[PDB]
Amino acid sequence: PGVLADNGLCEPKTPAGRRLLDLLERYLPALEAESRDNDREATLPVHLFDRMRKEGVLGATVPEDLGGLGVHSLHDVALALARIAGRDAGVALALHMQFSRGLTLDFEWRHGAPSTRPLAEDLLRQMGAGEAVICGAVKDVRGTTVLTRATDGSYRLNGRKTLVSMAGIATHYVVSTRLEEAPVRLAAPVVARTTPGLTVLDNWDGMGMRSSGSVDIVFDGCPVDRDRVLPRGEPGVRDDAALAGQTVSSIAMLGIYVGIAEAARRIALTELRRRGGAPAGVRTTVAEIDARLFALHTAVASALTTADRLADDLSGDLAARGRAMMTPFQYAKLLVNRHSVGVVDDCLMLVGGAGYSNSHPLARLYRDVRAGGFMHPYNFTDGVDYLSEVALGR
Amino acid sequence: PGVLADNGLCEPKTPAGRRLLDLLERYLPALEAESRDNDREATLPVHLFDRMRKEGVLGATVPEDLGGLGVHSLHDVALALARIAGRDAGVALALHMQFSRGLTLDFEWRHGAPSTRPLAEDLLRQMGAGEAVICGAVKDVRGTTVLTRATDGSYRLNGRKTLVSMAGIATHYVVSTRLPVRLAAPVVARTTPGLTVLDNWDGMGMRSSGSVDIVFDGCPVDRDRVLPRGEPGVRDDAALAGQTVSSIAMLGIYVGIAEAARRIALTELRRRGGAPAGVRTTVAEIDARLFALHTAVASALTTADRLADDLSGDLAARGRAMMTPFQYAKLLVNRHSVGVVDDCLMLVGGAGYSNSHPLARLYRDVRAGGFMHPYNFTDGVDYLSEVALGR
Amino acid sequence: PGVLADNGLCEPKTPAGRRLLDLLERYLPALEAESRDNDREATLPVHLFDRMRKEGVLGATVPEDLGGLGVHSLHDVALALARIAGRDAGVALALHMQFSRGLTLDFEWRHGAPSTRPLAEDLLRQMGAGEAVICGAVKDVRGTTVLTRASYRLNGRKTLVSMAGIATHYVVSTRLEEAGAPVRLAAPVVARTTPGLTVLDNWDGMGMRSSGSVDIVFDGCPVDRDRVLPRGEVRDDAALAGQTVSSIAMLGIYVGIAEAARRIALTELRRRGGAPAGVRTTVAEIDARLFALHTAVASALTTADRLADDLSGDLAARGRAMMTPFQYAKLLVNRHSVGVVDDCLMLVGGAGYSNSHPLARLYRDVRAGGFMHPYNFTDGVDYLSEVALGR
Amino acid sequence: PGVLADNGLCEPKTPAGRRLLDLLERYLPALEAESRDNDREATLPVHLFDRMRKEGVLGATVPEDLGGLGVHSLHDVALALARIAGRDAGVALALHMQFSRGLTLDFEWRHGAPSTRPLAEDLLRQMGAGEAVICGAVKDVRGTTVLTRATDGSYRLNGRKTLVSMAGIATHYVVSTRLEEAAPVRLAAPVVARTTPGLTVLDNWDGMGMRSSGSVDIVFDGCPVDRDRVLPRGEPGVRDDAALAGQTVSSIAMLGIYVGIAEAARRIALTELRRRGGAPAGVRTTVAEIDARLFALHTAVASALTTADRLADDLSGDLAARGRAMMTPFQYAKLLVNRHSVGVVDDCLMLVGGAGYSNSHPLARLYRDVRAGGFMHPYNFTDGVDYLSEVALGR
Repeated sequence: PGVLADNGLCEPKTPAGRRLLDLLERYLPALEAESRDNDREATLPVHLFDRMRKEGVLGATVPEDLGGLGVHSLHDVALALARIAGRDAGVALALHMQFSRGLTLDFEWRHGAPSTRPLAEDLLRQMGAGEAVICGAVKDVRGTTVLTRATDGSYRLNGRKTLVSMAGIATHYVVSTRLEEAPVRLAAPVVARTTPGLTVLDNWDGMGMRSSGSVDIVFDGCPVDRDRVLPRGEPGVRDDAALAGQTVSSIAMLGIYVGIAEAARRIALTELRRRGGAPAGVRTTVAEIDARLFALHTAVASALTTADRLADDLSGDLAARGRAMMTPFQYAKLLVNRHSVGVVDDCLMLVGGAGYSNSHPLARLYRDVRAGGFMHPYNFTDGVDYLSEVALGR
Repeated sequence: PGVLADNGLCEPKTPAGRRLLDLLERYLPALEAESRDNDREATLPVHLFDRMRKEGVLGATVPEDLGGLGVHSLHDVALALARIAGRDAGVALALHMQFSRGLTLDFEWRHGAPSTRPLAEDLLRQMGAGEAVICGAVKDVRGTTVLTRATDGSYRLNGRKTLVSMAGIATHYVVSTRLPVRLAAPVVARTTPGLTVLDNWDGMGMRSSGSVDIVFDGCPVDRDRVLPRGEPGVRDDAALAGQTVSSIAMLGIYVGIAEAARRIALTELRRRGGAPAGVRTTVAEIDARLFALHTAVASALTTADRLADDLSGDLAARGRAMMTPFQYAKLLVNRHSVGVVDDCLMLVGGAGYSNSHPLARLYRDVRAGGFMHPYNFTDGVDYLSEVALGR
Repeated sequence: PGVLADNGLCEPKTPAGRRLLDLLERYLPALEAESRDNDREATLPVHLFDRMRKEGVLGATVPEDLGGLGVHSLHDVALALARIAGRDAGVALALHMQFSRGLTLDFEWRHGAPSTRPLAEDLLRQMGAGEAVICGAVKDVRGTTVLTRASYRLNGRKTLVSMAGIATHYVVSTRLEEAGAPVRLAAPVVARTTPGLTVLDNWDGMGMRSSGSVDIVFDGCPVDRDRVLPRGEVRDDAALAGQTVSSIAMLGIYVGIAEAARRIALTELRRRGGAPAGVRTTVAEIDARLFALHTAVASALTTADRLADDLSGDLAARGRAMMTPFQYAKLLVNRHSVGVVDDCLMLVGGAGYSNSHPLARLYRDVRAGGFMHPYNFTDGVDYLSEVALGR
Repeated sequence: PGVLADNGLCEPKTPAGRRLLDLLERYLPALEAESRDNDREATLPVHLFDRMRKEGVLGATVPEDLGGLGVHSLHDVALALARIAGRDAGVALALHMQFSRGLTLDFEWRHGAPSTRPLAEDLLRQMGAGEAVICGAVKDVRGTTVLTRATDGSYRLNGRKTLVSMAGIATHYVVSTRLEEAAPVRLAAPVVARTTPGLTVLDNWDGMGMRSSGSVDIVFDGCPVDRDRVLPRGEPGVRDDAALAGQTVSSIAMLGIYVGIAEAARRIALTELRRRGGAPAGVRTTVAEIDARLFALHTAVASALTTADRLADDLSGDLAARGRAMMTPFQYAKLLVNRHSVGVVDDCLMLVGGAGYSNSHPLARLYRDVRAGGFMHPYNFTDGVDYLSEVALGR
């Protein structure tokens, strides 16, 4: 079972969560069997996603009322991602897109602007039904994404977004973009896969996370309904309450890297147990590996707890609610990006040359684990700015 | 308030615990005021202990039935120690001796061999009353401690123990010793003839903790006060549960120290205005490690508190299950608390290097943890690799 | 020019060395142009090796008398490898096979058993002429390589033999059990054209992909009665000198990779303008580590070059005296080059994570070091503690 | 002998250097004997300094022509300091004051403004003779040090300097200060005799380590300074990268001290472990790490010292770039030492165990001594980052 800990991401807190892990169990052997291939080929395992969608799994964070599995716990979500990542991190990183979207919409449905509340409800039932599969398209690429107002009211959308995981089998896209008018207001409109002007580019050549299908999407005069635009604030002038949402949609991903470090450790320990007597060099590494794992497990589970605590709690200063969620998140992230990578490095050096063959799982794991560092929010540079800002007053 | 965290030692879990922190609040300004002197002098602040003993504090881990404050939570104990250590770590290190003893006896009282069960009950009431003050004397010094039978029956005790904190103001001593060679921990009163307390405590930090040597020279021990428990060498993993309970709480201290150092460093930097590119990183790093410490520690304590009473199931495995998290946390703390303090120190600058300055004191204080059994780094590694590799 | 240092691998010490770097200069732009493809394909750049062999480069460590370039300096060899590795580390790792073989034979020619002395001389002229291309085949794979007495027939399988793609000969380290009286070890030279010899194109490394580190299976290969060199069987510390000479230069490669990574990251940051508080630290750390690597490595090379010819004095201690600095430097490199590259990568951001991007290639390439014998970390620890603790 | 390395601070490069180590040899056993006391007392070993001064050692960096020992090599100076620091770091930290001053004045004598050149020559002879003992007073303390012009012309000096090592037994002080007037605001380092009226030496040195070094505060209260002893060099705020060369020469040698401390710590830890017999799986690794880091320190440091020694005299070429070219390797080395010497000591301490933690025990002294370097300008971590990133990023 590996490194165990109380409040350290080992068992699910909620029975929804429990149900979800049980469902995953039947998919894991397949995920694992296919992992090498999907990695070599850089190929999203569409077939397995079909089975999962049909067996209710892509509906996991969809409330029970709307036909989903009603997993509301970021802890449990993270934990589920860790299990999957144990077998294939690419795939987890993709399911995350769905799972988090569930939650982010589920908040909108209960607490968003009265007008958008039913659209949220719509998409949620669609996800529960196995019909809708939603990706966020966030990162612009050398050219900012803009939608403007066409002649008859209706808006036309134009831009290019990069690193959209799971976009392979997407049916919708929530596209964060700025809108052009005096005022410059920003928005995240829902856009169907079948929208004319939309092309999915298969240019995903990542060193790891290859099975995740993090492809680019170009929008070229895409028609967007007058009603599907959700204008929320504006660029530059940022509000700390936005940080709550920002937290909810990324935090769960940390389970992935814990998952990878766990997997690497498992492989390395069995390998060593299979050699007999243990040299003075390895005892130390193992002890260090496990100590770092424990540090990861607990640091992460704590941040998740904080986030789960304020997930619904809306009373109190909103700006402070954001900060209060984001800070533990960013601490844990800083820790994971340092330690998961070290654990994997050390598991690799403990196994030896065989681990360096690209076919070998450790090789895959070493390439996969380095992905976290890059993810916003935040990389190290921003991470420092944010966390020093919070600490020093400004 | 510093670095805060859910399940990270910030607030007490139990109302006993909450009551305890409130009591401590009135002592802290004094503790802090005296810290520099008590440190320079290497002098246990006996006067402040008197007040605490009399205000019920030294009976914190004594059940309510027996007149104590009924703090049963290692989490809350640890947290209390962290607050105190914020102001003076030596003192915490000493109070730990009392607090942990409370718990260890409290277990004996409910679960120990039927014979010793009343002796436990006695001492507990005595501590609750502010009458008894108990220290463990564990580490032998170049010569193992042995009690033999005075050819009648009654036993005479002979040996030397080192680094016994709070021994200064002790009334009793639980003395782990070997007597097949069977091993035991008899209670021994301060007033026992043949007992000398040596004031030879010259540690680089934890100076106020009075970790003095005690020599026993043919000390009379009642036929009834000997508690023979197994034998040295052949170890049982269930012993690890007890071993865990009596040390784990100490980890709060180093968290306490790191927090303190952080507080100092941060206010100092705030007071400088614009913040150079060097410091932003160090601050971010400092806090991240703090967050890691808080949560890693609070987790181990949680595990410990969970199995504290839970006696059903394999006892060997219960020990392991408590000790392992403890050792992981301890490995982390010994690395990171020291780092945090180091970094806080470099952040503040030259001034921090004056012995009088609190950082200096803190930097010397923090290095103490690494040495504590169980376990240091070498044993730590052996244990944790053993658990991991099967053998 | 990157991080510069006196006695830190920045300029060549000998004029042979200087001549060598100048030759390389014309190949670098091509090497760099081809690097992505050669990497994606996992394909040894045979065409560029032909040009280099013909332009005298593969004879760099072949003495002047025998028509080679007479580069005798490990420092300079290392430095050369760093330049090349700057552009493609796979390629460097391949050329190393040639350069080191140059030196190892050149030692044999002057100091080896009188009998083998002309064979050495032969191969050396061959390499200088651009005719011979020599790989060592060292690592057995799940089954030890053995030659027996039929003239001898050779049977086994060797793995990770770089440059074996375009090899003409193979020195094959193996143990011998000539159908008679046991048991001695030897490194016979074996021609590429020998019947029973198959080169397997199964090189699927995560990095060092262009180096062609393929497997060679020998199946009853005929070896002359005269081409067998039986050396010992129980290890001797004087072997460590040879062992050192043939690997130490490789450390240049990782220095090369770290430098490359740094260059890329820095230009990328310079191109962004204002520099956030997080990056100033990382840059300072990156460069400090680089300076550490440069100087630690150049030092070990200096020690190796000092004892390269100096044969007077205790031979066992000569080995130790070369190997120990080597192992320190290797311990440092395998830790720091990887760190510098990790940090350069995180400084550049997402784009660095695209397999096509040079950083991604550099990140996968750099990890290779740690596996290389002698020594990995486990053995590395055993050796360096053994030397330190007496036994 | 410990961790050995070619170009790693093990033997002296020059015969003046060799001569200097030999002299030191007779003082080491005494230094070591007194180290615990001098440390507990926080007391500069004045008596031993007297013997050293009289045996010529305090004029080690004074040229032969002027009756000193003519040690011109930063490598060898650093190495000497490493030997001494092996026995008492406080002391080394004080001698450094003398040795570096020798060099910095030796540069002035040959290459400073034609007017100051004989003053330099004066002080050098004085140091060589065992008569003069010169400390730098650099760090202001909550109030900047200023000298103004007394209506007559002659200047009166006013301020407070901190952490001036060896000031205990000082005869002169070079005092870096700003001179504010009329503005512009020009800066200077005038020589000031110990006996100058208005000068008080405060014995308030309570460091956690380096306790024997006598790093006391000096307050100047309207001290009379000759019209001729003021050396006005540029002005604050607007810095020039050629100043970096001087700045390097006067601090770089100190790095030998921390190497010295780490080596000492290692020696103690290893003998202690050898004395225990069989070696557990935990220690093998730590030893291996300790030694690797020592090798790293040795070589990193000796490299920077070589760079420094190379440009010490070489004045042709871009002066601004000469400074940078010296200071950068120095700062790299410093960043490594402040990290690793502390680690090596930490690890040696954990290897020895509880005994090490007794304040009387040498490790305890060493652990408190080693942490001193991080604080030394130039540069601490914060500035170090700033400088090093500046050089790397263009600006």
